[PDB]
Amino acid sequence: HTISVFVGDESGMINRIAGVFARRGYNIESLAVGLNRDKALFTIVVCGTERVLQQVIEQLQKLVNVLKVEDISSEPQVERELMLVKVNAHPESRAEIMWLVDTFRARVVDIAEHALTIEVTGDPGKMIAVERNLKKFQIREIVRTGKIALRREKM
Amino acid sequence: GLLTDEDTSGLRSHTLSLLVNDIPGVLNIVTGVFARRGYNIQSLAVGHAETKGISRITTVIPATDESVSKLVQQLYKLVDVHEVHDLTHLPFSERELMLIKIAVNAAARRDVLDIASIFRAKAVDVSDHTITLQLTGDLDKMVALQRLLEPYGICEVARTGRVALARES
Amino acid sequence: HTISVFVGDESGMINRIAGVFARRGYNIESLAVGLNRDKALFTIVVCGTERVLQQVIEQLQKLVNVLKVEDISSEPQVERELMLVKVNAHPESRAEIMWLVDTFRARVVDIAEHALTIEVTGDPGKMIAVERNLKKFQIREIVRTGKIALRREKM
Amino acid sequence: GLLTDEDTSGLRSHTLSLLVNDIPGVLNIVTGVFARRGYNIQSLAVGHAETKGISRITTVIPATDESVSKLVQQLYKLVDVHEVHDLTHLPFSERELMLIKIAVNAAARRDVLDIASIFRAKAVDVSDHTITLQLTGDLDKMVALQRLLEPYGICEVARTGRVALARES
Amino acid sequence: TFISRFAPDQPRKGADILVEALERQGVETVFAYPGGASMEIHQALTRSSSIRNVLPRHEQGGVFAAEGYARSSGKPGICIATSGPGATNLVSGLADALLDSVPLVAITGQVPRRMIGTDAFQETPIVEVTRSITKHNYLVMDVEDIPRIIEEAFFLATSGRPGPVLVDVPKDIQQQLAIPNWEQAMRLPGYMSRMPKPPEDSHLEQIVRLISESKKPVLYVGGGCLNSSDELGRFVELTGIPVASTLMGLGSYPCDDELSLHMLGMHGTVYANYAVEHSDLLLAFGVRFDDRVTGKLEAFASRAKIVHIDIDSAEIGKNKTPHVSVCGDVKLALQGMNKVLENRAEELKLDFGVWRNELNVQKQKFPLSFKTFGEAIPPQYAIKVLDELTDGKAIISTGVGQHQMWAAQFYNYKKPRQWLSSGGLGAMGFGLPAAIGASVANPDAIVVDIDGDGSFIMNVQELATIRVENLPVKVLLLNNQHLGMVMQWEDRFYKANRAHTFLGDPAQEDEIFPNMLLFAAACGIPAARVTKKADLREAIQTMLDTPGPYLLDVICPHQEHVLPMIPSGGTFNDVITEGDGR
Ligand SMILES: Cc1cc2nc3c(=O)[nH]c(=O)nc-3n(C[C@H](O)[C@H](O)[C@H](O)COP(=O)(O)OP(=O)(O)OC[C@H]3O[C@@H](n4cnc5c(N)ncnc54)[C@H](O)[C@@H]3O)c2cc1C
Ligand SMILES: Cc1ncc(C[n+]2csc(CCOP(=O)(O)OP(=O)(O)O)c2C)c(N)n1
Ligand SMILES: [Mg+2]
Repeated sequence: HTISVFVGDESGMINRIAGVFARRGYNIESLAVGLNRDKALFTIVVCGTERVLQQVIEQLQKLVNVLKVEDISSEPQVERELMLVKVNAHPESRAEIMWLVDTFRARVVDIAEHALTIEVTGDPGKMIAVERNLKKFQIREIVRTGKIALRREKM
Repeated sequence: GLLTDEDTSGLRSHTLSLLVNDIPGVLNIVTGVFARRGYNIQSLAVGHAETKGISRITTVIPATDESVSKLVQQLYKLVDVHEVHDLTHLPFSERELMLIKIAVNAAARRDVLDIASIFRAKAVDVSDHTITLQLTGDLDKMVALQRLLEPYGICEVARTGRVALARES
Repeated sequence: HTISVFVGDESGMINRIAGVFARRGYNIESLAVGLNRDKALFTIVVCGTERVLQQVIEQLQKLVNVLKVEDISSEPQVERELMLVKVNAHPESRAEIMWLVDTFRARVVDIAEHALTIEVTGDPGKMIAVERNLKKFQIREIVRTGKIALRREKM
Repeated sequence: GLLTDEDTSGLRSHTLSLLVNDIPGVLNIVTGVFARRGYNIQSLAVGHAETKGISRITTVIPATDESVSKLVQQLYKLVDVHEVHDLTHLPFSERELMLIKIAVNAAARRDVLDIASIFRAKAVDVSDHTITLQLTGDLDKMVALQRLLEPYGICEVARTGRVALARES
Repeated sequence: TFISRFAPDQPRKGADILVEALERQGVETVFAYPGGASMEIHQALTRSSSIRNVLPRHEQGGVFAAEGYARSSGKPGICIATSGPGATNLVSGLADALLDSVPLVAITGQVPRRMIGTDAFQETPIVEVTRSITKHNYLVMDVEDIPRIIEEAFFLATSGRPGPVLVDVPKDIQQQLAIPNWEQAMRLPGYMSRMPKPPEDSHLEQIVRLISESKKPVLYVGGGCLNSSDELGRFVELTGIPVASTLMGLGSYPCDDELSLHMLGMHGTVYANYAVEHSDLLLAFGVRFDDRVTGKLEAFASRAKIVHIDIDSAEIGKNKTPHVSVCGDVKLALQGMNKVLENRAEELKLDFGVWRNELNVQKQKFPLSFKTFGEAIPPQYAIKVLDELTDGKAIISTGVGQHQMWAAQFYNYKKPRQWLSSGGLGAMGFGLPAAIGASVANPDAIVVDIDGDGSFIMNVQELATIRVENLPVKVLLLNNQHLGMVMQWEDRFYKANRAHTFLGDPAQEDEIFPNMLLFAAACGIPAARVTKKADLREAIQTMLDTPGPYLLDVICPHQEHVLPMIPSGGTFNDVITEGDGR
């Protein structure tokens, strides 16, 4: 139930897009978008049935700036979702987040004496692990990008 | 016309870490302000924050901090915004994944994965038609790979936009 | 506010150079130099305004032996600064410097029972991390080279 | 004339770990002694020591230890020098980074990064015009790479000079 | 204790939960255009007699009546529209109450929640249409949290910069039967983080440490003193600063005392522009510092040091950079200004007679005169005629335009909210429906009204609401057959042409168009028609004793133009000295 949108030359491209999930009342599970001077590739997962997914893949094409909408859900995708978790870096409990960032195989970008910041990347199954497994240590502030998908293309 | 373009920054390029509720339309109330304040949104990446029930939007706005002070308190005029943080005048992590499918042959795939080994890009999916990298890090390493993969048969660069937290260090 | 200097055939090349920051009264933030039989590439960061930086990039060319001075500050550089920190290797507190040298991703060249020596390398943002984050363990003697820069060259 | 030359050592090649104050001109008072004692300074790398407020200069002087004993106490005649340590007659770590930009094509960049993988050289920046390695370690691994990258299109080898601490082991 | 209309454990239609939650805030008058989709709420109204439906003749007339009841009471007014097209017609008045900072609540029905936004029938996704122009919207999806958001709406109506809250309810939500869980808290977590705390005198110290530093002060008051009944008058009783009242603040300072500067800015009184563009400390109590008062951003009192007190944090520094700025509810912080500065009443400056001497020589040298070209009634006279006859206080509504400021510069206002405006939205057609809500906010009190020749017509439908509701509106019609604002904007911008300014019929241009007598006589309302000054005091004499409503029809001269008028981005150097339409 996830959608990739490619859009064209306008400003506030998201406002056309994030409108027509709200004004259509069909909730987005997550969203992220690599905007540029004229191009942007949205990746929107919408927690709805495949019937209402069939609407919003075409109702988003009722917008004008959308160059392409492809429901990427049926494909074998690569759902990769970054999550820059800032964790309380207390060395009584930092000592196991060491491997518990090595397991998820993520860099640790900035460390303080009470705040380290990791860069967990990939499958949302692995992301909801970290959102639960590293929740057992006191989390300062999770920020996460949206799930991004692509075609595992073969012919 | 296949690939997403190069980079998502200019000179001004302020970053605002929003912190909003998990309302189903809460993105459109927030970028509704960036539109209604006449701001282009250069990059944006939403997601669920540490307290499950609220969200967190990390934006990129080309506006100087005088105009951003006309936005950070203006985004406070929204109901769902708990806080905004002008991270741009602070040191801050700037990590952004960037899924780059590249159509390559067999021998050129050798001469791509090595570049992906330079950037510590986990080549998440490969075929014979193509290979899809997945690098992560600052936007300069993002634009360096896309400046270096324009020689190769690039495909849909499904980026994700600058995600930020102000480091304490 | 950093400067790369390439100098020619003389001995005590640094004395011409380190003089004309002192006798010009414009403080060096750091310095390092790969001297040889006739060549040496200084890399000098001078904590001053861009106005006084414009002076000393040319006032260092009032020296004769300087083949080239380039203010490398405007370029996208690669500021890489080595820091051979010798840390007190007490195994009650050594046990976390393990990952806290793995995070900064540095070799550990020589270890004793009370003194290990690491080789932290790279961005001065990452170097001032170690100078603060590993300051929370008792540091024997930091030695560090100066920040070295190069052009991230494209055309 | 682009690259910095090969190596910074001769036979004599004593190393002195200075430990001076953080005076703004404190390098020039120290290499002022190497000049005024008629010593060529073969390599030097200054930096801030463990007590923030003092510096630490690691030098390379081609002088035998009789002449170095005419320098280590002579460097004590400076005011700002807290200590000098003649590390050369001790076992000592000798690590020195060496930023080597190398102009390469695409296929030759494969046949460079592998050599950089041998030396554990993190290829810190790459383009299509070039690639810039960053290796670190003893000066023999420094001169081995430059002896091996002279076959390739080398560029400004922005080294940093021998940095030392006497190991306790 | 709330008088519950029904049992507290009656699972019933959500409109019953809704209409009780309105009266549970303590409101009494709604404006409810009837519902083909908001059907139950009018039905649940009819089982109540504490709430009153003043059913409008148009929903834009309804929301302007919901404006007119709001900003003639201060109680947060409530419109009700039918879903879809009714809710599209609120979008006028919701854009008023956001720009005019008016506490409004817009209840509206929606379609069935199984049909929301499906390009359905009777639908406009107005929760997402009016996202940009309200303080908050709502799209509640359960009956049990209907009064959750309602008390949150009247929270958001009252709190901060008082904005409109469109509160939508789906048709199948009120057609879903559940129990009212009443006292649940404000699900409003981010808004409490800027729920504006009382700014203490330590924050007001660098105001009153600069009051003595102020040699040339000016009291740039506006819609933030909309609650300051006498607190601003107490403040000028403490320290004596010559006022500068804007349009939503016209009334706040009673504009008949010694410092009687009525209106400032690009269209204000020119001697209040002299009061504001000559200060060394621009003191501001609740203004939004817009373009058509500031002219230039950086030159509007460039030789001043701006202090600016607002309940709204975002307004601070939005249009105008402040020198030193303090947030906070003004009428609350004025009670924490005047009732604390009495320790400094023998310490403070009070040395403004040399600044009161500047206004006095420029009161008459910069006058409020006119041109009686023959006998064609100057409307600027006709409002000085008004307060000569309206026995002092009069709750006055206006449309917008050239006739808007004619009430501004030429009535002696005596109380805030006894005055209506659209300065922010500048809504034509706002006037006569603002007289509807004002005639239930202050029903027995004198709701006089003035409207322009188009803005009367632009919402002339709500004339029929008056006879249904017996309202004693006293509407004047400043007719000039012309788009009276922009015809001056022909002249002082570019060219003295008549490019589509002529509202009237060119076949009977000398005659009245349209016949407003036969407008009010069509809805049975008594009327008049005035062009001569002898009948001018006669007609208002017939007006203020007329049982129920009254209309009249002055004739503005169609070529009479008002000082000042600068192009946007101007100073008082670029004032116009005498601009007419001839
Ligand atoms: C064609 C036209 C020409 C005009 N020309 C002029 C002119 O020349 N000069 C002039 O002065 N006006 C003029 N106006 C009117 C002007 O547009 C508005 O009156 C003004 O912009 C809004 O009024 P305000 O800023 O004083 O108060 P408002 O904006 O209505 O509200 C007060 C402001 O302070 C704060 N505030 C709100 N509520 C409170 C509270 N309860 N407590 C404390 N603070 C609060 C709010 O942030 C608000 O922004 C003109 C209007 C029109 C349509
Ligand atoms: C619908 C609409 N159109 C245009 C305007 C701008 N505008 C305000 S007043 C006005 C002309 C004034 O005419 P009127 O309101 O009837 O009063 P008058 O000055 O003519 O007596 C115009 C063109 C507006 N606020 N609303
Ligand atoms: Mg008119």
